[PDB]
Amino acid sequence: TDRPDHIDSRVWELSETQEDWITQVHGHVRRVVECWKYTICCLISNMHTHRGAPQYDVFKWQDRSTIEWICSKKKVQYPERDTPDLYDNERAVAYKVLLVSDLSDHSPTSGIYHDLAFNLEGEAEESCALVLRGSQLQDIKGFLCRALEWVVSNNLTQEVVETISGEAKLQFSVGTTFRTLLKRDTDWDVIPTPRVEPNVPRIEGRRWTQMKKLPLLKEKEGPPSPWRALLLGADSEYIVCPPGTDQEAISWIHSQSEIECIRESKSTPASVITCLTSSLQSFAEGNPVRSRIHEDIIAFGINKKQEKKQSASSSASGEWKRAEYQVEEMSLPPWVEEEMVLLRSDQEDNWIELEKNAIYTEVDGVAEGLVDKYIEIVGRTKVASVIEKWQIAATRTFSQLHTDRSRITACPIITRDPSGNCQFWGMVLLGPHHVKRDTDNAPLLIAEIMGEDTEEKYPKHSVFSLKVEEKQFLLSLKITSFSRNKLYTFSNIRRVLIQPASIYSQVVLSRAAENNSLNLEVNPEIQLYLEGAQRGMTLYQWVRMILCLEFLMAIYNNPQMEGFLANMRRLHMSRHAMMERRQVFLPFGSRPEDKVNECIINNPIVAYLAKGWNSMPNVYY
Amino acid sequence: MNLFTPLSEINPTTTQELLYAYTGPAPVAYGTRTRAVLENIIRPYQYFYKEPNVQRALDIKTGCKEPEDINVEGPSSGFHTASVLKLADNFFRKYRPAMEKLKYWILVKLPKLKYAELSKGRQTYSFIHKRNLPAPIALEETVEFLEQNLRRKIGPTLLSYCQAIADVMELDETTYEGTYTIKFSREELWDQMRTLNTMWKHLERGRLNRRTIATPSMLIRGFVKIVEDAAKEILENVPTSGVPVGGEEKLAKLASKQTFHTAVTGELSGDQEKFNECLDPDAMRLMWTVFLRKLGCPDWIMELFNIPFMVFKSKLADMGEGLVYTKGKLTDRKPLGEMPSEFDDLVRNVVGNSISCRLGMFMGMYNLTSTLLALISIEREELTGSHVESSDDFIHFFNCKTHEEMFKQAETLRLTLKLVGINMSPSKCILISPAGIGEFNSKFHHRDFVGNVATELPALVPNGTNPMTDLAMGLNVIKHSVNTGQMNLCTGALAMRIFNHAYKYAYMALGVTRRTRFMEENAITPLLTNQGASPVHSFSTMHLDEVALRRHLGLLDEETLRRILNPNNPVTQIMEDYSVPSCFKYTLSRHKALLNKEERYQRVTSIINKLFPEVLIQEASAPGTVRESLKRRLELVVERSDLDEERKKRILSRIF
Amino acid sequence: ECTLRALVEEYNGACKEAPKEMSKQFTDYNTFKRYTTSKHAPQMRLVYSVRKPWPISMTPSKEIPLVFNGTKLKDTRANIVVPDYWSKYGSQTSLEVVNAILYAEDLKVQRFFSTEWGEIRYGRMLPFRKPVQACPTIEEVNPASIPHTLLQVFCPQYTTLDSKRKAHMGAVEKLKRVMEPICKVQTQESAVHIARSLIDSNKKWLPTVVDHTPRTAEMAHFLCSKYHYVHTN
RNA sequence: AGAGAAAUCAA
RNA sequence: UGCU
Repeated sequence: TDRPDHIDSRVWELSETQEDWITQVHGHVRRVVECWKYTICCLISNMHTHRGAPQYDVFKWQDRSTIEWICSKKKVQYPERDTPDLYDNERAVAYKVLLVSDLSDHSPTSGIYHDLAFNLEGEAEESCALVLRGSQLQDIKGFLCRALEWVVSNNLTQEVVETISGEAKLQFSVGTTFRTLLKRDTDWDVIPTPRVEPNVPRIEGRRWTQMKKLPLLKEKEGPPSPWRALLLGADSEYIVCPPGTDQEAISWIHSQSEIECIRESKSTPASVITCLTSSLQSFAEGNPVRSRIHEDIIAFGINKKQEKKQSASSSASGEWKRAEYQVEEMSLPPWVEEEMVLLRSDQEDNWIELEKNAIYTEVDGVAEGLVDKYIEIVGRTKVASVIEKWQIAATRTFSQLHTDRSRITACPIITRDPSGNCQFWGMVLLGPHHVKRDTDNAPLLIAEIMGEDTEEKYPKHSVFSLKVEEKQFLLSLKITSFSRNKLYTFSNIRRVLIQPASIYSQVVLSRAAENNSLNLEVNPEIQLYLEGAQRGMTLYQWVRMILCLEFLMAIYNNPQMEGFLANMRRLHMSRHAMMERRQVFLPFGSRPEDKVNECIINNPIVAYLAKGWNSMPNVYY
Repeated sequence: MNLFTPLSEINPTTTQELLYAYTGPAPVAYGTRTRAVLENIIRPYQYFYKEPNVQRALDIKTGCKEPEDINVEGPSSGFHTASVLKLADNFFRKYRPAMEKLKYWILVKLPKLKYAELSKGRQTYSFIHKRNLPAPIALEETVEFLEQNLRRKIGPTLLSYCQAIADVMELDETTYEGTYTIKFSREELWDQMRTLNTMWKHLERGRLNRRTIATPSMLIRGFVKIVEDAAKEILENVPTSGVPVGGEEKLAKLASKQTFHTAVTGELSGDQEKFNECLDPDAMRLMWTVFLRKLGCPDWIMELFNIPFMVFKSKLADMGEGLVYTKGKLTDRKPLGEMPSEFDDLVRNVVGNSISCRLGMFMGMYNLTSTLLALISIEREELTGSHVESSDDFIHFFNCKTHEEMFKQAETLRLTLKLVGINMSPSKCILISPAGIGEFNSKFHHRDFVGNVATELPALVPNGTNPMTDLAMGLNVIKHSVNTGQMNLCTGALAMRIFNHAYKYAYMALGVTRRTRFMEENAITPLLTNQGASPVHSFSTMHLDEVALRRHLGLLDEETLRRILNPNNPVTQIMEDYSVPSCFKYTLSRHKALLNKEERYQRVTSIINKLFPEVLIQEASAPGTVRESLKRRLELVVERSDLDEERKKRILSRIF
Repeated sequence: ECTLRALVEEYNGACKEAPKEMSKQFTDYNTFKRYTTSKHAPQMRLVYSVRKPWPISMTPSKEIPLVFNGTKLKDTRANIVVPDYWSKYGSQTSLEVVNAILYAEDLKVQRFFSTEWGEIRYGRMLPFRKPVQACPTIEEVNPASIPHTLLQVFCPQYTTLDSKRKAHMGAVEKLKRVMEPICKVQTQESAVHIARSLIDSNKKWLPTVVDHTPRTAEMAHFLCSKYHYVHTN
């Protein structure tokens, strides 16, 4: 590692990077040999001038672009590896310093450049001696003999000789101290060489059992699941408002409205209606963001962490034990089928207004026609209106959840029909949100219009009576803290249309493939297991229910739903296999339903899917 | 669920994509990972023996076990040594061309690997600041640490980096002086090298329970990179590997091969239960050693390939913030050992906040090497079928003559994977005897058709930055989705329309907005999609830039064309952008001891970017430091200028 | 030229301000080219960033601050409507500038509107994906020789004899003729990106029912599918 | 309160 | 403060 005393520090520093010495056989020796060659080049090219220019310029151990520049001016070019060490301007010839232990082997290396062979002990080859001046020979001899006692002082002889003999070889070295560290947690050496004789033992295994009947998913028991989604969904309604901006509609509603509670829940106190009215007034006077009132503490849970922690500390009793978290088991609520029916109800408006893309090829026309017909199928539906409401609400909630405001913000859920009339779906109420992480929950006070009131379906929503020009509507009011990522992903709820579109598109294109002409009007008969028996139904209705069920699976998405679907994909595949009159075999300890039954706890749509699966034939024979 | 099972005109497998949750929040993991990581660590000790004997099982250094110790009923952790030797020999004997490519990689491509590619990695725990950092920052920290401790300059090659890591370990004391100096011992540096930083795996789908992911340290990432490049080189040439290159043609071809009618077919689609926590690093050591020995590779190659797994056997997995303990309503965060729990067996392995774990592995590491361990097992004379392996998911094809012999082959497949520590899930593996219905990775196979089904829906939203680049990004993502078979005519066009609507809204151009109301009040007619005009793209036009289309169809005319593409515009003055520089190609407006270092590195990058025009086309390969290289290039570029020599020396006089 | 003194002064400033930084190895550039403490994605914040009162950061130039009550300059940051102001009542450039500022885009567009399409006919075809060249190139250039071709095109002086040898001749001269106007109008990074995109032969997995030429392989998301196939010229 | 699901948010 |  230390620099030899006979080599200048500049040459050593230049050598430090010129080649990778540490990963080569016999390191710290090839570097010294190359330093010797560079020193020879420097001594030959030392303060010698010809035609007003230096006689020798060294093409070695310097930036390559300089070599190409100098060679370009000299009408010569050299590739990378046979690069001459130095070039003589007086004679217009190039040389490479090439040390050899033996001098008898003249061995002209190449015709591109001549060689300057100087042995280790000092004597030069006859050609290189007769082509160079006396002083160069003498001082190269001095440098080489000095290197000679440097070698013999630390007996570098044989490895220097083999360095001269041939090209470098790459090696990797593991030390003795690292080797002991490496073997602390293993029974073998660095290179494992077990003494066992290679063989494959014949282990006795079990048998493969056929799935003669499809598994039956376990329907759970307990209180019916409430409606835990962010918004009402199928039970949502809108209030028609005169055309104008959002502030105009809010002003109209606030001016013509009377509020009276009809059902007050313990989860959402009826006293938080003051916050909603104050925010309506604020957003009607042109200030979306308003100050904090006393009821906001209860409405948004201000300082609820500290007081609950204090209560827990005061009520502390017993001994520390490992945390046991319990997820309450719930059964299938009866309102899932009601939501399925209501979400399929036909609306007057299209509720899906997406700008048509351009058309240039005949292929583009087919795709646009299919998309337009799909929009016609699932557009004039309640589920489309709920999707639009969710899109608007999530976007308006997310756009105001970017700073760290400590004051209440108003995000009305207002949509506009093609005529221009505003539609009051509801309202979202941001609380003080000092959010720092995308996972953190932001307090909200969701106020929105019901269509029907059911205490069992909405145990936490407070119901109020609203009078708007001789028309009465219900008004939801629920306290909910909802995260940033969920609001972001619900701001793109329109992506749910892809899967029903995929199914409809594949059906239409299968018809197009079976015949030799696209139709775009085909509405075939889809056979399904409806109410246990097998009754067919039309494609337009089937796609319409698929959209509603996918929307419910999207707004109700959690570890339970994703685990249920992931572990039910293989059972769906097995059912298809048995439909094709095929045999399904399983290994010894195989209980596929156990992977699914663990995901059925309290999710309403997981329970609904499980009931739908159970209402299907178990054996196909 | 009966709605997702059509009985006519369309297959239940064709409606398989309805069983997904594209739209909807992906679950996020909350709180400590300590319980999850301790559960992951305890599994290899639980299933090492037929009966749970964790306390005695916490004495095994090499996971070698006798054949009668293998659990044929439940999961089995560990491997049979002679089985590994024979299976590796069989995997070498067949697929010999695949191993020939490995020889060329070792002899030619391996020495040319640079450690700069280590900066293109995940977040890496830094032993200097004891905190997660981006990969380039940790890489330069470690390189500087080695330079200060080894009194030498680290070579650009990856082999040089690994050699530096090897030699730094024999030093009794190591320092990182430089205002900020911290000491290390050989044991402390060894522990830091062994330490595996673990964190929750976020935004993961298809699971009820959250898993954790462990990442290596920069002291071992070079060795891991070498081994994984070798594993990828092998796997890219074997027919049985379902890695990103194999998943395209292998499954589709296996779904299209004809079979003799008298023969008996069969597909086994399944998942490997407890894949990460059952394999032992010594099995990979032994397989790699057999591979290198049968290639005639030198001993230093063997040592280089063996160091990563040997360090893995000494891993100190980071538990995390501790276990959760309750005293009624309040909760506390407590480490393992302070109070009794269900992981009291592993208390003796607690080293500081980390825990020792010899048996078993962790996810996020040695993904490709684990695939190799699952393919040497298939190399048996009884197993005459076709196998495709991709990490913990696999599909197998049986071509037999009798059902009994098919079941014998299936059981042989189940047990041969157990000889190396790979237990397929009993409740997740399904065998279809008559013909082809199966699933692999994300694809779903039915008869001659294989249909790729996406796990995550493409983000049909602008990716930020500017309208011109993210419009192209969205169109390219939709095109990629269509090309993979996930989408088609109508689905692709609908995704295009949804993305276009979100694009027009995301730049405040839909409805009555301030920008919009500005356009019709200044008589600024809209010409571009981001301006709210009609869309110029179509399904057949996802690969074309907007402005060229609008010029060709005569939308941007000519006068507006000159003005928007003027290079001297006030507003203005990277992998597949393919967008023109225009006025709409703008940008938006957005431990502390590192910021100045970032700015210094950025300025040195800027000076290199201009003086060296060749540093963008290829990688910087030139001996010397930045100072001398830049100075010599400045001198060279000045001396080649058209200026006379007196101006040349005038310019050179001010260089210092 | 003033560029030489600009480089000299920037070099002196870098040496003065960053002593230790300049002492790093030149080959470390591939490591510290990406040194940044910045990491999901701006896609989750773009909707609010655009609606920020002063979203666009604009360099000082000649822009009117108030037009029809515009308040579009605060003296820096700009307004979201100044790109649209730069589309009418602004400054124009030469026709050659706009013709050369985009060349590969024009080539891709013209190839689209130059091929007649037959009658699309549907069937039960099963498409299998082969790796085919992504887009047509001006000349057939091997993937290994693309960096050397770019080196010859952009910086011939900073090359080496064997770099010239393993560089595909012929394509270099055409790349020069087509990139001479583009280089002077756009940045060097943009120029090299466009040039490589012109010469890159990247094999990408694409649906395939019949053998695809690069011209056909460029446009494949709509020519063939599992239910339809239209035959080109 | 609440969101939520094996443990966090309610700075 | 205006995405069907």
